Amino acid sequence: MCLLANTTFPCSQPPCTPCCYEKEPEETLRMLEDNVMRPGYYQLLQASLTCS
Amino acid sequence: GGYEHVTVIPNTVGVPYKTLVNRPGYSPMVLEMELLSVTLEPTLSLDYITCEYKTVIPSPYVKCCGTAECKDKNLPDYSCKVFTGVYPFMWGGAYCFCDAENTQLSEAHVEKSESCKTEFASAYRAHTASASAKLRVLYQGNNITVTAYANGDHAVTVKDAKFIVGPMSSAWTPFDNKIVVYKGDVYNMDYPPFGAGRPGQFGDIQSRTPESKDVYANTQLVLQRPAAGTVHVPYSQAPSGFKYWLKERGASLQHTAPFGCQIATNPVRAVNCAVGNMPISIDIPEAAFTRVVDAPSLTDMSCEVPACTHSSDFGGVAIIKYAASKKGKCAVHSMTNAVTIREAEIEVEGNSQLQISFSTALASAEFRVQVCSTQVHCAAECHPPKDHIVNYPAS
Amino acid sequence: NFNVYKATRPYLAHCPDCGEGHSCHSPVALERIRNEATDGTLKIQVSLQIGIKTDDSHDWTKLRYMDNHMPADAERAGLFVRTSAPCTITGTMGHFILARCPKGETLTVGFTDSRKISHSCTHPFHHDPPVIGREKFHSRPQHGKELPCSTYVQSTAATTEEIEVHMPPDTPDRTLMSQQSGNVKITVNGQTVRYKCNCGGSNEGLTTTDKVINNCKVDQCHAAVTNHKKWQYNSPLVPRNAELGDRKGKIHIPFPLANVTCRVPKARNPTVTYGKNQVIMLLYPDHPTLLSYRNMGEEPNYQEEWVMHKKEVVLTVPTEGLEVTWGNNEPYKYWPQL
Ligand SMILES: *[C@@H]1O[C@H](CO)[C@@H](O[C@H]2O[C@H](CO)[C@@H](O)[C@H](O)[C@H]2NC(C)=O)[C@H](O)[C@H]1NC(C)=O
Ligand SMILES: *[C@@H]1O[C@H](CO)[C@@H](O)[C@H](O)[C@H]1NC(C)=O
Repeated sequence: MCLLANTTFPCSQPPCTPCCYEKEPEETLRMLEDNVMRPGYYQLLQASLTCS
Repeated sequence: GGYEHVTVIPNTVGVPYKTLVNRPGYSPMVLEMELLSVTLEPTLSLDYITCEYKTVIPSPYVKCCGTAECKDKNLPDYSCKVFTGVYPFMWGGAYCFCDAENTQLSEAHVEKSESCKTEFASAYRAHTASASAKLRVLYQGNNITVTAYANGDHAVTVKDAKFIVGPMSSAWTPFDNKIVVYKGDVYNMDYPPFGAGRPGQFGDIQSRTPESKDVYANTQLVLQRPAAGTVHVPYSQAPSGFKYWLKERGASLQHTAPFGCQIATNPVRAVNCAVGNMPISIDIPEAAFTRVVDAPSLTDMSCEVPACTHSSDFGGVAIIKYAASKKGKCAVHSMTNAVTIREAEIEVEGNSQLQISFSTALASAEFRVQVCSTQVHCAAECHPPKDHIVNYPAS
Repeated sequence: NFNVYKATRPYLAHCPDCGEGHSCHSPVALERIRNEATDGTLKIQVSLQIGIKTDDSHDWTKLRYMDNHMPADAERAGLFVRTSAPCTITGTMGHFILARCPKGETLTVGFTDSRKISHSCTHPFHHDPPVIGREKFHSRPQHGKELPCSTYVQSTAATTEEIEVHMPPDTPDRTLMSQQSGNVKITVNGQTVRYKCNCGGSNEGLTTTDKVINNCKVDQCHAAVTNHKKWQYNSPLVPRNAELGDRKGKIHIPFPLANVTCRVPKARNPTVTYGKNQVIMLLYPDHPTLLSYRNMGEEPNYQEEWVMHKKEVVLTVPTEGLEVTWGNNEPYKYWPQL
């Protein structure tokens, strides 16, 4: 589980998907910064910076 | 249900030794024994590991038109300093609006480098050593391998013969109480205790495991005032203690150890240390022995030496003519300690002759050869060899 | 698809020597030089990004550097690494470079931009990698003795090793300010600009629109653009963001350190002659070769010497035995005849 202000969500499945960074780059980085101490950070980083 | 043969051989690897088994009322038996390897593995207790340190320096906090404040952080070698009257310059001019009222907060701490899992030295406490031996035995015309602890309380049975190796005459070890291990090299070093390392020396950074999480650090990290109009974090620190030990370490124990010790790691052990002797006990079963009456009888024996050279190897040749009562196997053994015979057993026929290879150091070799239960005198005039120094050891 | 370079960007950072010993805001600034690899390989961290274009796409023939406020494309062929002489580049990806360098006292990393202006960064770095084995050789052999050594793997894969990243600080720019008859005019140009003036009325704020400061001089004002959209390496050569606390991010890095095997050659066996309790060796080394010896008794008396040229060595062989090691060859054992 990862954190977003007051919601709690699975790290591999952020609500911004697809194109998290392309849609809103500022809020995507802020969300990633709030989850650095979390063990599932790299699962969140992978999903947020992935788009085709 | 058998006969126990007890003998003592020197603790020297690659030298075949001949032993005469004489069970009363039974034909003599010759056994060839050779030490393949002798391992001394000490019990290790890991105190800590050491490696290259990493000075973690984040972006400096430049407070424009204000005063920054240092917070006491529980980090190894944590250093914080607020510098007053700073005027830093960036690409498009001055970073701060104010001329003099600006401060720079410089912060730094020491942690393990990414290399610590790959490049590291381990500090161990070496105590009592467990001795083990690999022995080759020429038993019933076949070579058998026996691997046992040289403590005298470890029975290993191969082809129904019970083997008891040791205890070792010498309790000597090339390792001291404190040892340092780096890859394939072991060093006898009185390393600093844990929590007491010095800067720029072995143990400047000490952690318990390459992946432990807490670490001890004494690197003499001191933060300096930044250069005029420059954004950077200058500092003075003693260079890596690991990186310097790795340079000034000298020759490992593989090169410095007495008695020709070979040093191996994973686990750390002393291999083929030529020190003292090794007692060997062999419980040979009753079925292996044959009675003197049941064995062939030897009469009218004569010995001639057509060629001899006194050297470490079998430089002597002897032809023994015989008259046997029946066909069977006969054991060959030298009754003189100054001469050693290569062959342990020969096939006897009747009114035939046998050829043996022998080793001696004497120029005038007077020796007795026992073929089965009868002795024959051999007269040998051995000559010196071409080489003064040999590349292989002998008895 | 996964591209970490969409969030990150190349940057300008302090360099003590940009050429002729003069300091500058370098687009090829040196961050950290790692020399943990026993094989001599150097892992160099730079301010620019190699193998990535401005549009974030991966292209090995391209290089991305910060060109006065906006990133620009440059050629990979123009990238160079040198100490006392040029280095052999083994791998390049993002902020990292893998290089095999000769003996030196400085480390220079440079490149050629669009308008052919060569940018370089020189840092004082003592490079003299330690010898692997017992022989100081020049070229690596195909076959030889297998000895343990470490290197930085050529693999692109993002695992194990990592770096800290964060939002860049406010970039000062005096071109944003102009004089409107004799006052201060701040032109935003579709950016978020933070301004401060040494005049009354209005002198604070983060503005998304153009602002005017009446009865004020251009020298009395300070303007900076705010870049809250991208990520940058947590560099000690770049200031921290003032309007953000200890907010940080992390990204996996290429070329991590791992244990491998290094092939070492064995020096040719010397012509051996024997004597009464002594051994004579006629040594012919092609390169510096370590010669070591010890007695196989109670007193080993270890002695060592580096043989550079043609030399005859007379060694005493005791009754206990003598062990001689000539370079990377297996030790020779000698015993006197009874
Ligand atoms: C038992 O083992 C020894 C040692 O391996 C063997 O001895 C010889 O082996 C070869 C001849 O077969 C020669 O090339 C070696 O020089 C010699 N070595 C020694 C130390 O004497 C022997 O043949 C073996 N006997 C068996 C397997 O029956
Ligand atoms: C490297 O170090 C040792 C071999 O010297 C080994 O125990 C370890 O697993 C290796 N680890 C890596 C990450 O290469």
